[PDB]
Amino acid sequence: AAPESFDEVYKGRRIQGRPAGYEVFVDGVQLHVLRNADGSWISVVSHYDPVPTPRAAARAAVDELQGAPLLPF
Amino acid sequence: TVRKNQATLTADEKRRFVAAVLELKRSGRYDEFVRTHNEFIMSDTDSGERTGHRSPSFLPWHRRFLLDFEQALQSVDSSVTLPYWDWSADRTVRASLWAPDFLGGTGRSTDGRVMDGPFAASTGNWPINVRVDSRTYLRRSLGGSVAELPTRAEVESVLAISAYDLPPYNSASEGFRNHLEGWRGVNLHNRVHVWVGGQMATGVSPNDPVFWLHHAYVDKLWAEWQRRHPDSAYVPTGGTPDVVDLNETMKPWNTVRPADLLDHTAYYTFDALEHHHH
Ligand SMILES: [Cu+2]
Ligand SMILES: [Cu+2]
Ligand SMILES: [Cu+2]
Ligand SMILES: [Cu+2]
Ligand SMILES: [Cu+2]
Repeated sequence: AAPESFDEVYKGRRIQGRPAGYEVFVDGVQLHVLRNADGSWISVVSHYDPVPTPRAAARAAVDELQGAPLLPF
Repeated sequence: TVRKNQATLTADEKRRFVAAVLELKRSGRYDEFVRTHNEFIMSDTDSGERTGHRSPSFLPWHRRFLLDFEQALQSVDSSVTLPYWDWSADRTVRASLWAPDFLGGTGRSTDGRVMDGPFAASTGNWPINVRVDSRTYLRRSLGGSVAELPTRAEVESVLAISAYDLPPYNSASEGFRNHLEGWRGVNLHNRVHVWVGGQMATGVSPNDPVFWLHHAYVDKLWAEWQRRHPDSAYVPTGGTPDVVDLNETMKPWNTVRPADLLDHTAYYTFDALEHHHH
């Protein structure tokens, strides 16, 4: 079953998540994310490093980006 | 074709490898490798079709991907072969791999930008084109996101696992393939990607030429595992949904199966590969 949606400003950027399997956005641009069999998550900008939730993946993405806009997949 | 430990290359071999990589970049061919990898890593899922990652074909898929890349390098300079990075042995930021005459070093702390070596953005010779964000310069943070590379003892513990892979044939599996890939256990291959940081930690990880060196050593470990376990072989072997079985063909090529890629000696050998022993 689907994680809950979220909306927050993290390190000056708007991160959003919502069930779709699940979509994440950074300042309105979609961040591709994948759920692993054990329920952890990764994103295209941290693809080898599982984190527990989609919001954690969004925050890991904002940390990685260091202010840079995301490019639409 | 002999694949050599990077640490052993002569100055001439390093020169020739770097030049051939930069010519593939200049001609446009390099970036299509980056794109192919990103498409597979974004599509390969634990619950659905999976070919290049989180699945038994992780190893033959990367073997054939590296073969395509090495063949393209050889079309530029027939003397060049893919070197491998034994990250269990060459494990510090001071390894010669990371020197200015080979791949350059770690990224500066402000923006992770690599400042030296032939792939530094400042050279004008290594634009990051296939990317998931605006930044167009090679980035790395060696040892930044995870403290240490795997050790030989850790590698050995994984080499000792007798089953190639196990149901459910995904990132939750027990078995050699998933321990080498790193989703379970002490974590070998995924941890190295994380340790390099920068693009190497992302779906467009082939943007960093160390990608090839890492996967060439992962590929070597598969060969070491086979020598350790001559009685063990690829699985599954028939009728597995969403998973590439032994005699099924693999995307994107379609014209090759895992069965065709189990014996690397049809394509290249290594500088050293211990024979089966006890
Ligand atoms: Cu997708
Ligand atoms: Cu990969
Ligand atoms: Cu384990
Ligand atoms: Cu990889
Ligand atoms: Cu024996």
